[PDB]
Amino acid sequence: PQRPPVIWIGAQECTGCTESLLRATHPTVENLVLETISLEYHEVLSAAFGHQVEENKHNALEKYKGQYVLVVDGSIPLKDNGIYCMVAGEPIVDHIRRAAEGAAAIIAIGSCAAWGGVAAAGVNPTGAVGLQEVLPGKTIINIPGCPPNPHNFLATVAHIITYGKPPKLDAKNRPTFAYGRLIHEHCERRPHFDAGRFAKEFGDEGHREGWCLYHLGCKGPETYGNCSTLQFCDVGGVWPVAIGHPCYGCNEEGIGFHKGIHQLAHVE
Amino acid sequence: PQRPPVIWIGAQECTGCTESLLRATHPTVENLVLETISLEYHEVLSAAFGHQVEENKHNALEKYKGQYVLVVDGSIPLKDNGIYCMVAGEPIVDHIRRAAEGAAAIIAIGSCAAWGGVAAAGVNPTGAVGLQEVLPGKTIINIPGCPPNPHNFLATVAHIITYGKPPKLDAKNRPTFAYGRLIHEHCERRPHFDAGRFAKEFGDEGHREGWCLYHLGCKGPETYGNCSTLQFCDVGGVWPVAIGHPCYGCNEEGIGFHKGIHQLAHVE
Amino acid sequence: SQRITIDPVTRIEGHLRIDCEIENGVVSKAWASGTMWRGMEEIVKNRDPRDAWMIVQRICGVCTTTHAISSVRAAESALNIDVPVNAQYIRNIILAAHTTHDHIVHFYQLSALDWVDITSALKADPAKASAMLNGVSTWHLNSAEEFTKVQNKIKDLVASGQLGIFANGCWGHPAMQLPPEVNLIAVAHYLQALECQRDANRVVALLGGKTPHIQNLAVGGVANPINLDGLGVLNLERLMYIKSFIDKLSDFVEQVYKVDTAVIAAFYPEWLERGQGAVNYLSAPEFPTDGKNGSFLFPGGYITDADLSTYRPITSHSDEYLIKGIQESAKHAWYKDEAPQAPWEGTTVPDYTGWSDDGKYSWVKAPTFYGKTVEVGPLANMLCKLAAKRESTHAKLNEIVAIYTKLTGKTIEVAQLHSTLGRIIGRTVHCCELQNVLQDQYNALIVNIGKGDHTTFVKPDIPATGEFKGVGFLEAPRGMLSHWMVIKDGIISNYQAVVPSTWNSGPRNFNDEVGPYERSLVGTPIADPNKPLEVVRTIHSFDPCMSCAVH
Amino acid sequence: SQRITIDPVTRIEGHLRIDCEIENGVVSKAWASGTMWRGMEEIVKNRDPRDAWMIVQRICGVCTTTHAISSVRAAESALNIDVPVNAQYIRNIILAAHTTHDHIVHFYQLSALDWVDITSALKADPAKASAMLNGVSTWHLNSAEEFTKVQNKIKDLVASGQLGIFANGCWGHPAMQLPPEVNLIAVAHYLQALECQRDANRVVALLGGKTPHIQNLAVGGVANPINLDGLGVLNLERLMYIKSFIDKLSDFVEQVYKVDTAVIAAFYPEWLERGQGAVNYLSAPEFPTDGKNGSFLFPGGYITDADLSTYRPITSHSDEYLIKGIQESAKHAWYKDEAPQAPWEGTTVPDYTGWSDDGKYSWVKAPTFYGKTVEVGPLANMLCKLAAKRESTHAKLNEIVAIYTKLTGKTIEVAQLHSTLGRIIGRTVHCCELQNVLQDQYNALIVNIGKGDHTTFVKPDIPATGEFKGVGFLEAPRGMLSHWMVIKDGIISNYQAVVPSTWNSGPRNFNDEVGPYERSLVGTPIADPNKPLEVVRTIHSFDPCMSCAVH
Ligand code: SF4
Ligand code: SF4
Ligand code: F3S
Ligand code: F3S
Ligand SMILES: [Mg+2]
Ligand SMILES: [Mg+2]
Repeated sequence: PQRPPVIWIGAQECTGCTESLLRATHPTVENLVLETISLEYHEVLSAAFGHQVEENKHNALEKYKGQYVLVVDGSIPLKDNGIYCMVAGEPIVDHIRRAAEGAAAIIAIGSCAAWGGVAAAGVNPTGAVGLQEVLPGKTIINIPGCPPNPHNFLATVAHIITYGKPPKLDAKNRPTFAYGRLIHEHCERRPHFDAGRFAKEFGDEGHREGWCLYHLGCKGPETYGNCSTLQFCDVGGVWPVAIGHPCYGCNEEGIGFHKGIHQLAHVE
Repeated sequence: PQRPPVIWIGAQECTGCTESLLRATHPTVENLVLETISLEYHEVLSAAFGHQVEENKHNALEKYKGQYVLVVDGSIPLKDNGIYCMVAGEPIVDHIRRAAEGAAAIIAIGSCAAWGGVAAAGVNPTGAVGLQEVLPGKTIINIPGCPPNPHNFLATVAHIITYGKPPKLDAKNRPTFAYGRLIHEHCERRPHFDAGRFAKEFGDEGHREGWCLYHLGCKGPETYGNCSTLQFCDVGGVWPVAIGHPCYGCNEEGIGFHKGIHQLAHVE
Repeated sequence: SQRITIDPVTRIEGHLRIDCEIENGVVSKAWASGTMWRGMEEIVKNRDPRDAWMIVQRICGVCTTTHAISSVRAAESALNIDVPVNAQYIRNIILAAHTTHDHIVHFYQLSALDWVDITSALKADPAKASAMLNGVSTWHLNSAEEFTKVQNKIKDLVASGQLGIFANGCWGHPAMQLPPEVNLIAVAHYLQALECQRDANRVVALLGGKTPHIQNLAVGGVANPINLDGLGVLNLERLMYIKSFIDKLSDFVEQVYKVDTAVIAAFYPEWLERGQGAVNYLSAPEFPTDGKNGSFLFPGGYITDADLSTYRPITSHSDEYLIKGIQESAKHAWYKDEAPQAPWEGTTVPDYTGWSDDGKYSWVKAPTFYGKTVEVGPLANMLCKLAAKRESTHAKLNEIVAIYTKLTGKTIEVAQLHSTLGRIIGRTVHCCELQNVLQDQYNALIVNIGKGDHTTFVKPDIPATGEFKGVGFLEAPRGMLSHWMVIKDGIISNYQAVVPSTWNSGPRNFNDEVGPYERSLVGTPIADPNKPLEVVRTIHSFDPCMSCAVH
Repeated sequence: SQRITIDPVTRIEGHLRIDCEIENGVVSKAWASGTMWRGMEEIVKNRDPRDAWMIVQRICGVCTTTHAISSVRAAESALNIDVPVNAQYIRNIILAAHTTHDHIVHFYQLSALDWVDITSALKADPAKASAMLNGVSTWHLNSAEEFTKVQNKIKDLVASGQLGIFANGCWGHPAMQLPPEVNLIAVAHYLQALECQRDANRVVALLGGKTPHIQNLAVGGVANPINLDGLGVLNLERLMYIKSFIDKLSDFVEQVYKVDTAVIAAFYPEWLERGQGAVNYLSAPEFPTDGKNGSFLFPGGYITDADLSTYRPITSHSDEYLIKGIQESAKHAWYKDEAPQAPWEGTTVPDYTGWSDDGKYSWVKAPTFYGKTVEVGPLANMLCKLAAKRESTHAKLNEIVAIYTKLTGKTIEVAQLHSTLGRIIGRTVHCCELQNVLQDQYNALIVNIGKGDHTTFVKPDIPATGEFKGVGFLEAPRGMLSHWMVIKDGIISNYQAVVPSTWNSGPRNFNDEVGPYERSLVGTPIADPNKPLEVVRTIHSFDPCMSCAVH
């Protein structure tokens, strides 16, 4: 059988979202590219470089027109006519809008593409914005996180492939299976919260008893995600709060990279 | 280099506790038996049978007198002078009392050996009792559950080997690292419990949103264990309530095998 | 007439005692004895019918899942419940994946060291061992370098003088016939099997909530909440995880386990010529795929007089012919009531009198089917499938025989399947065919969810008054299992389990006919009555489980 | 005369453009351009010093962990914090396990397809390929059967007509010199590598809380709670789990990765004679093992004139000699202030001017050490360790050389290490030695916890007024990393990162000396100017990361 085509474009990315694929187990990255999809364009992995790699994109854009899913990784810098991210001599926005026109679906992977992320934080030096702002006439599937659990992305494209449509989305176009609930509304330390059992400093008695981390600045109460349940890396018991550190709100616009680590959830 | 000796005795067991070792990953069984300990006696796995294997037991008992950890798996039937469990023509209670005399440490693995478990429930046809009742005046480490996560046992043994003493125990002699807290006081559905979001029947709306299982009979409120955190099988996200079914209380005496699945727990 | 006792028989589940009379170097008569009893049937009595499965699952943790599913099937039968098809898909996947772990562990961990000498493996040339597999298997872990690493682990084990559970095995026994090289091959495969069986149990865990002892069932269906778009429930992401482990099983089963089965046979051809347990065989059909508890993927039935032409198919778990024939007798077991009992009217009143060759000598009841003693298990289910002309089973058996032929120049007739090795071959065939039920049922579950069906549960209506009888059949790793529930006024008034190792390990019945284990031992040659490897070999072929047999 | 542009350079992290002038089929002059900028330095400005590490970790996700640890080390420097030794053990285990994953992925996933032709692998004889490795490696996954499975997967991929990431690569290019069999070998190892790197990251995950982007650090130590007897925290069970994955790393590293480095060298001997990037080398010492931020397992230092005898050891991250030498210049980069700046006084104000051969042409600053340009990374760290007469490094290098000599009968002198293959060799040696770092620190951690020390965090005292300067060094996978933080009145007034790929990919500096990528390319032969594989080969040897270089 012919495998569904995927075109991946990195803008202002740290490559964390690609790297997440390397931790995946269902599918593993090798099974992904050899069995479940055809990764037609991805600069981190591609044998071809320079002129040959751009040949590959234009070839895939035409051959698989109307059929590929377009994945954008990273924020898009709008300041100074797009010059803060230039590949093959053109602004990344240009590459992205051209690809978007032939796309069967469009996924913004990571908080940066989803809503600007870290690169759009603070004074936002480059005028970085999220994918939806760049592609306003198109519906964009947002899969935020810095980076998300890779399966939030993989199961989303699997749904499209297996069932011929995107998974159910919330108001911010995030798949409900991964982002439908606040981390706090499904967190295993909530009883400690209820009881007022709080860690005050790392290494204190409470902390060493696995108590709630609200007062270390946990942002679980205002961050939508599946970090407490799906967690990370498929080994069991691995997410930031479980290893001893508060949620930073990396999934969530206005929270991650805006609020201080130790700033409380109820403090703006 | 010499590996610490372990003698494993099965009384009224279902072999689930031995089987739990086959799911283990740190260490895997083969690493356990080749590298970590020397398993001096275990009927399910021993190459030798009958007279040969009883000789093996006798040899190890005197050779490693004062050094082996004794693991007992299963309840011990005291009714009718011990005849409901006979190996090599003798009551298992006798084998157990003999092996306990030269033990460096004694471990009751599984709820049966820890407090009587399933075999002692209802009318208790065989007068089955736990290891502590059979061995008064001996310190017994209880690792309850039916079966427990094998690492509840493995990390207990490893603590003994590495640090020369048992791990910290609670009032019922259960290791605090695995049994120190109610499941309900560290459960990820607690926010749903707090809010009044309950599954009322398998397959209903709440159930299919992963809401709290209290009203389906979850015994989380009255059982100590690490099922919600360590969970099972090291693949991530796998314990009974995560897959959609109430805790039954299999760890806790007077709970599992006594209360109905759908009977409600007392909440502290 | 020399008398030997083997107690305990190791590398089985639970507590088995085997006695033999030996005359002229050959066992002439045998006794099988289950030496531990718990009274599990009495323990579940007087509870809500919904509670039984969680309790009665604890009959055994080797064949975990098995009593659990048979228990809910029995309650469902009593209450006339049609199981939601999604719930069948889920039960099927769990059963098949569990059984793949079960069979692999039985062949390697429980059985291999009957036929394999580890001290001989020390003498092997790894390069020679690897080379003799060329064109025999495509397995990627048969290199000389793999075999050397395995060999060094054994060398190191030996060097420590702590052989542990490998100590004092039957190394050097005259009945050990493998060359040093294939001994090493088998040890390497023994170790590889542990990885495969763990993957099988990862599939079980993701649906069951853990294993040993799943916790995802209910009378009425399963407790898995199907919702592709739900957080914390059975969504596409979890389904993909389950599939990922299903895909890892087949290669080992096809390229190692299937191949080792024919190799063992090639070096032990007379074991195709002894070990016959019975002339009658029963299996239940298994893996229902409709919304009415039927449409099984695997057929079952009844064969008599070792004659496949007598095959009577059984295609329904409600077959009255099947239901009405089953009885158990305690004439030679330590129970009070001795006449044959239909399980719905069964009793289990302990009556220990100690050992008597002519009287009572086991805690195992002796089942019959319309008075006949029958062997159950993978040989029985293979024979039924063959007689049903199931092409898949013939094709799979023939694959094994072809390997045997390539190695020996000989073939294997259906007549030689009535033996210690045929029984082992039936189990390997079963394991191979289950890989396709895993693929099939996963895909069916995926497509059904796609059609919009997320139903997993039907709520049982248990009337507060009246009497209801139900029987749950299941074709377990070790054979046809059945749970028999009587409900009176909303509670369990009677509960009886008739378990496959009950059929096989049962003592002499009401007319003094020996059970399959006992029959299979007659004619077993004995080179050394102090080290009766040959009886342990035949007994293991039945995959004994004594917590199952006795409960 | 002839000018080519490679844009994008592929199989690296981030956005890199490389221009070359070609004379007589040989590149005569080169330009390296980082073409994407985010301004991560300005983004962290004006925040609590404790916030920095979570934010600047996002400079890069390929070399995750690195910017995080350097950032806390800089704040700790500013505040004179002695890091609890337990936090050191944990930081070290994370760094070493991450770097294992990182190097593996660089050799195979990022670099191998420069040297390996997949279409030639299809033509290979699997048995011949497997036989070639007899006596060369003891790896258990080099069987002809393994290689057949791999070949079939490539075969199926090409057959489908969707080559994906393998489409339109340099297949059949004249610089491809491996025979079919070695191509197949490398592809098999490429696939096997993916498992090993996953195992390395599971170590990282269990301590960091996830990867990419760990979340267990603090200014003052780590957020892991050590308590052997506690539920939900870092107990003995979690520690055993970590160890289980640590133990799974060394075999692939020693028996596969280390071996392949030599066989690539065997078929590409000239690549020991081109690609030299510099005559000066810098590395920081790494893996502190005491409670005063010192006692490093790995030594650092500075070498000039490609002469190991000039080696000036650096054994403290507080060494003023190291701190005083470092400056950066944007004379030829897209920033306003052009004169060399010390990082504490560093500025980063964008001045994009477009491309100019003689002017500005990159977002990467050009760093210098006492005015000199210097190569950083595994070649640098290996040379320093060799100059330090570190026995482990010489022995590990010698193991690689011996395999090469076994294959070629030739040898490799330290002079030949100043090259594209020498740089690759340095990376392999680093990965190899790091496996002993993992074991050492795991054990040190276990023994320290058993002494009763469970301290992991010292709270920082951050004065609400006053100025404080700190620098955090870290020997990253791609070379010496430094984060420079100025605190003024409780908040960050300046923040500058000088990243290893900044050193290597830097444009012409204030004295117009070219950067290491730029120098390395001069003299590279080009068989086809439209497909400059040879350039890509030398550039990849530096393991470029442009998010890192530019931030
Ligand atoms: S840790 Fe964070 S998410 Fe979990 S309960 Fe406390 S505050 Fe809520
Ligand atoms: S009742 Fe059971 S499910 Fe609900 S919160 Fe307590 S433990 Fe979790
Ligand atoms: S910081 Fe991010 S990864 Fe999850 S735990 Fe919080 S949303
Ligand atoms: S039934 Fe048992 S396994 Fe844990 S979830 Fe409840 S204690
Ligand atoms: Mg019964
Ligand atoms: Mg900088």
